[PDB]
Amino acid sequence: KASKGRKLNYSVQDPIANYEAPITSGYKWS
Amino acid sequence: GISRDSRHKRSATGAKRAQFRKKRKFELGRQPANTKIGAKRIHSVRTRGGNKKYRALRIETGNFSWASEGISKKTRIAGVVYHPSNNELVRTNTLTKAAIVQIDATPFRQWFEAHYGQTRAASAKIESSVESQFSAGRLYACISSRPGQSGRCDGYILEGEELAFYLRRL
Amino acid sequence: LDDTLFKDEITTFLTENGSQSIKAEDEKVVMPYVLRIFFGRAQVPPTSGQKRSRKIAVISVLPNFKKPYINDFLSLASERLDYNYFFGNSHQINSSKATLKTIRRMTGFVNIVNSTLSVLRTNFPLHTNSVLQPLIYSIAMAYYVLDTESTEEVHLRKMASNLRQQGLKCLSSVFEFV
Amino acid sequence: MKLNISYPVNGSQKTFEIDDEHRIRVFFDKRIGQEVDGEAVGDEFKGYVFKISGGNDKQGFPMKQGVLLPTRIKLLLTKGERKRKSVRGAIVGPDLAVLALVIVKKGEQELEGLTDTTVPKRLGPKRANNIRKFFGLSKEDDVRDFVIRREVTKGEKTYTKAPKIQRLVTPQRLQRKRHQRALKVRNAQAQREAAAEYAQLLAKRL
Amino acid sequence: ARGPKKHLKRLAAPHHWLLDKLSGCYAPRPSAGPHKLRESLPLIVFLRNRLKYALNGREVKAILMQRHVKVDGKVRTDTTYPAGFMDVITLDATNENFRLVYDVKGRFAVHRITDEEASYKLGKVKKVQLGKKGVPYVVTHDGRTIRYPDPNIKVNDTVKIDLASGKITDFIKFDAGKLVYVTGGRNLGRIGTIVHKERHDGGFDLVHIKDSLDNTFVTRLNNVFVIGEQGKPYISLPKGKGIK
Amino acid sequence: VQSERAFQKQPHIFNNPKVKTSKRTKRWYKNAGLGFKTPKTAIEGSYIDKKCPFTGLVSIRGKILTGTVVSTKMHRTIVIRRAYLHYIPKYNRYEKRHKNVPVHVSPAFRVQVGDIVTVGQCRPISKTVRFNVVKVS
RNA sequence: AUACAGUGAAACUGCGAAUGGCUCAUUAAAUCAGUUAUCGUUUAUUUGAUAGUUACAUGGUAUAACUGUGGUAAUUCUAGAGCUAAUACAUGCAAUCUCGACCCUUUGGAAGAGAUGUAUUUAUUAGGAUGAUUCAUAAUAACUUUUCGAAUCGCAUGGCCUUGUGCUGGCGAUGGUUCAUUCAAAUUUCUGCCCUAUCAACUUUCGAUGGUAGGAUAGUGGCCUACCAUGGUUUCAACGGGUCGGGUCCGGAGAGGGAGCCUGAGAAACG
Ligand SMILES: [Mg+2]
Ligand SMILES: [Mg+2]
Ligand SMILES: [Mg+2]
Repeated sequence: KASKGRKLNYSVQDPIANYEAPITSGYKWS
Repeated sequence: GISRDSRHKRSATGAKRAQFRKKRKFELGRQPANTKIGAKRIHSVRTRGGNKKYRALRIETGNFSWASEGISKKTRIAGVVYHPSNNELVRTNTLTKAAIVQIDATPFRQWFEAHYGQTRAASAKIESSVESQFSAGRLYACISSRPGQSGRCDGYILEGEELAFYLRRL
Repeated sequence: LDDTLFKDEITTFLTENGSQSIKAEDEKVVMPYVLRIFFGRAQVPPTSGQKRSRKIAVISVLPNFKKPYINDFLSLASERLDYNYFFGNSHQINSSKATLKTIRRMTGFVNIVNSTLSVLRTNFPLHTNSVLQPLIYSIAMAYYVLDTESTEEVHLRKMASNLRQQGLKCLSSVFEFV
Repeated sequence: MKLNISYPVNGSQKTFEIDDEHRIRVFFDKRIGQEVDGEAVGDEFKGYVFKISGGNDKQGFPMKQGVLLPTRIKLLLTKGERKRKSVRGAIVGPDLAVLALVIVKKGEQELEGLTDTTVPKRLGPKRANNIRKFFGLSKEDDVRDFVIRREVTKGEKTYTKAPKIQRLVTPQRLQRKRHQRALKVRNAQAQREAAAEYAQLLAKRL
Repeated sequence: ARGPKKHLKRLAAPHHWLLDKLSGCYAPRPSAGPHKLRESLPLIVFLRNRLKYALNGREVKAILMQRHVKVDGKVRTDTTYPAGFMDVITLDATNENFRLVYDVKGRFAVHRITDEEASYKLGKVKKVQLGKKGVPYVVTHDGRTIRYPDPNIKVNDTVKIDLASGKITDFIKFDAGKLVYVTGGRNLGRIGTIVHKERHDGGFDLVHIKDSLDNTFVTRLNNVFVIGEQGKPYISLPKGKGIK
Repeated sequence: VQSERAFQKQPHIFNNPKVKTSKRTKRWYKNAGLGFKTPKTAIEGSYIDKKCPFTGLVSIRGKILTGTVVSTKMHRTIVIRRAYLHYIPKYNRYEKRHKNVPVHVSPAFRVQVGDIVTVGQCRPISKTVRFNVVKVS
C-alpha cells in the first residue's frame, strides 16, 4: 500500500528542507 | 532522462544494487503521448534505426470495424466513456489502447440501409443492444490500435458478451 | 481542393448531422459547388495506394447527400455523353460519334456508376435520362464498335471490349440492387 | 550617417556620407521594410523612394528583421545549430552607423553612380528551359544556337567559352530511357518463363 | 567498443591463416560477405601468403584492379573479400583454377582444379522457405538465395550450383551411407560416410561418421557437408582424401 | 473468469455472434512439444491466460529443469526448490546447496506444496519469472 | 570541338569521423569466464535474389562558390545588392495471365468469359516450415498530414529499314522496395574456491513479490503507471563489514562540474 507513495509519509525530506523562508510581517490585515 | 534499465531496481533478495554505469542510449524511453480528442495533430519520432514512430497527440477520426458484419468505416470519435487501466483518463478524455469510446454511427447506419434495405430479414437481425445504440446515435467501440506508437486510432465496435460486460461496468 | 486535408474535411464538412455540416437552407446554393469539386477528384487515375483511397472516399460521401443531389451528380457524369440522338432515332449509332475519344468518355462514366452502385446498393436512385439511358447507349456503342471495326484497331477493339465487359457488369448490378 | 544605397535594376550601389542630422531625423523612428521619400532626405534624392533593408551600428553589430527595439539584444540566431548572438533592433535610431537602402522608385534627378551606371549579370542561364525563358524561344527553336558565349583572351590567344546545357534532350538520354524500359520488360519475361518451368516441373512430379 | 570493429590484430587473427607474427601489428580484417569472419580466407592472404604471386598488399591491389581474379565466376576488386569453403577462385592469365578445401590439418589448401570442375560449386541448403508472392526459395551456406528450388530439396541437403547462371543443376539428400566433409570442430577436414544420425529435440543433433580406415567419430550436424555418395564424390578432393 | 477491470480474451480469436454456429466459445490452443502432453482441461477449459504455454502467447525453448514446489501462495505463479551438492576442492568436500526458482504455472494445472514439477524456460514473463510449469507429478 | 568535352583551385552534394590510441579511481555474480535463447529484438555496409500496374523530360517555391558596396577595436564577426547548376530541394508520366467454345486446324490458332502493385494501421478468412506458433505466405474491407514503384552518369555507336539523325540497341557507374546473408548491437538461461554470526534478520520507508490493462521500448520485462493479491531471500548463512577481471592479447570503464537537448545504422558522442 505504502509503495508508490500511495500512503502519506510525513518524515522530513532533506532536499526540500528550507526550500523557502516565511515572511514575518504576516497577512496584510491585522 | 527516462530509462528502462533494470540495474536501478533492487535484486531479488532485496539488496540495493549500486549504480553500475551511466545511462546508455540503447535503453531509453520517451515521454507518453496523451492522445486527446481534437483536430488531428501528429509529429514523427525518429527512433532506433531508420524507423519512425508517429505520435498521435490529438485525433478526432478513426477507422472502426464492425467485426460481426466484417465491414470498416471512418467515423468521428465522440468521447471516452470507460478505460480499464485508470479512470482519470476517462475524465480528461485521453485516448489509448483498450479505451472504450463512443463513435458516430451514421456511416454504419447508412451502409446497413444500403446493404439490407432495412431501417433477408433474418440476416438483417442484429443484437438488441446494438439496435438500441443505433437509435441513440452513438456506438460503444474499443480502440485496438496504439495511438502513441502508430498514430492511428483504429478499433472495432463492441458486440455480444463484450458489450454485456462493458455495459455492466459502465 | 487541397490534397493533404481532403479526407479529414469530408468526414467533418459533409458528414450528415455533423456540427460543421452545411445548413439545410444553404444546401441549395452550396451543393452545386460541392458536386463539381468532387467530380474533378473522382477522375484521378488510381495508380497508387493513396490514389485508390481518394477515389473510394469521393464515392463514399455520396449517401450523405440527399437523393435529389445524388441524381444531380449522376446527371453531370452523363452530360458529356450524347445519347439523346440514339434513343430519339430507331436505336441507330452515328459513325461520327464512334471514336476512341467517345469510348474513353463512356468508360469514365461507367466506372463512376459501378462504384456508386457498390456504395449505395439498394438505395441507389435510378433515373432513365440520368443513368439508365446513357448506360444503355454505352453498351450499344461497344457492340457497334466491336463488329464494325477491323482487327487493325487493336487498341480501339480492346477498349470496346472493356466497355462492354464493364457495361454488362453495370446492368447486372442495377437489376440486382433496384 | 553613411547610407549604402543600391539600385537593383542596375545592380549598382554607392555610399553617401551624411552630416546634417535632419535627414537622419526623417530616417529615425522607421523600421526595416518601410519606405521613405528621398525628397525629405535631400534635393539630390528628390522624387526617390528608399526601402530600408539593413545596416550596422557604431559597434558593428547588424540589425535583424522582426525585433522591435531601438537597442541591442542577445537573440538566438539560426541559419540546424543555433547561437545566442547580439543583434541590433530593427528600429532606426541614432545608434546606427551605416544604413542600407534599396531604391524602389526613381526621382526627377539621376544619381551619378547609381542611375547612370550598370553592372552586368555575372553569369547567364544554364538549364535549357532557363535559356528558353530568357530568350523567349519557341519549342521548335533549338537552344543550342542561343546559348550565351563569353570570349576569353590570353595575350594574343582568343577563344570562346560556353556552359554545358543541363536537362537537354539528346540521343544518349533517349537511349537510357529505352534501355530502362527494355530491361524491365526482359526481367518480367524471364520471371514468367521461370514460373512456367516451375509449374511444369510440379506437373511432371504429379 | 561503441560500434562495429574495423581492425584485427595479428595475434587475434585465426590460427589457420598462418600469418607471420613478425610482419606487423595488424592483419586483414575480412569485410562482410558470403562467409563468416572466422571461417574465411581473404583474397589478400590467398594471393600473397599461399600462392606467393604478390610480395605485398600493394601488388595484390594491382593484381585485383587489373580484373584478373574472379571469385565464383564474378570479378572482385576488394582486397579483403571473404572467400570461403567450396569457393571457386579463377586466375585466367595463369590458367589456374582453385577450390578452397580444408586439408586434414584443418587449414585452407591450395587445390588446383580443371575448368570443367570449376564450372560448378556445391552448397549446403541451410534454409528453405516461401518468399513473397508465394515463391519458394533456398538459402545455402554462402548466402545465395535460389528461387524455385526442387520441392524434394530440404534443409541439410546439398545442391549443385552452376556459376554462370546461379541455378541448381542437381541435388543430394542427407541420408545414411552418404559421403560427408567435416567443416568444423576437432575433426575438421576429415572425410567419411554417415552411419547414424542421433536426434535430440531442442538441442544439437549428432551424427556418426566412419572413414575408409573404419575408424568412427561423432560430430554435430551443423559441421557436416554432404559431398556425394560413397566412393563417387561430386568434386575433386585434396591430396590424402581427408584421412586421419 | 471475467474477474478483472478489462475483459479477458485470447487475442485475435473472433466469435461471430451473428452466425452463432456453436454454443462453446471458440478457443485456441497449441502443443508445447518436447513430448509434453497438452492437458485436456486446457483444451476444453474456459480460463484466459496470456502466459499459459498451451493457450498463451508464450513458447517453451531452452533448458528444461525439474524441482520440488515450495510455495504456491500466488496467483498463477509458484516458487520451486532445486537442490544440489557443491564441491569445495580445498576441503575436498561436498556441501548441500539449494536455489529457489520462481515459475509461472498455468491454471490448467493444479499444484500442491510438495509435488515435483518439470518446467521449461521462456521469454521473461516478469522481473524474476523466466520459466513455465509444463509437467506436474 | 559553336552547348560542353583535356586538366582543374573554390563551393554544393555523397561517404567518414562511435575505428584507432591512452590511464586504471570505481565496483566482490556488478562486470566477468564457460554455457544457452531471441518463437523477444534493431542492424549503414558486403554478398544473393527481388518492383511491366511536358515526357524528344517540370519549377525556383534557389542558393553556394563568384562580382560589387560597406559596418566594427575585433575573430573560423558581419549586413545590403547582383548572378548560376544537381544523384541538392521540390513536382511529375494502346500491357500481361487464366478458362477456353469454334473442336475451325487435330503442336496450332481461336469467339467469348474473366483476373491483375508495394509500404503503414486495424478487423476478418485460409494456412510450406519447425518439437512447437496468432510462423512463413495468401485473400477480403477500410485507413494514411505515409511511403516506394530511375526527370541520374561514363565509355562505345552496333542491327534494321519504312533516310528520317525514323525505329531498335552493348558494357559499366550511382540509386531503390522487401527478404535472406555478413559485420554488429541489445537483452537472456545454467554453473563458477576469500574471511566472516564478535554481520541474524533483510526487502516492503515513494515496487518490495505477483496478476490484469495501458504507456515506453528496437523490442521481452514493475522498465513506468492505474486497480487488485500479500508477499520474496535467509542458520544449507539472506542482509551487512573487511580485502579493474580473464588469459603482449581478450574483456570492462573514463577524458571543466551538474542538468537538458541534437544528427547518425551505430553516441546519452573527445562533436
Ligand atoms: Mg568606436
Ligand atoms: Mg555516417
Ligand atoms: Mg504488458
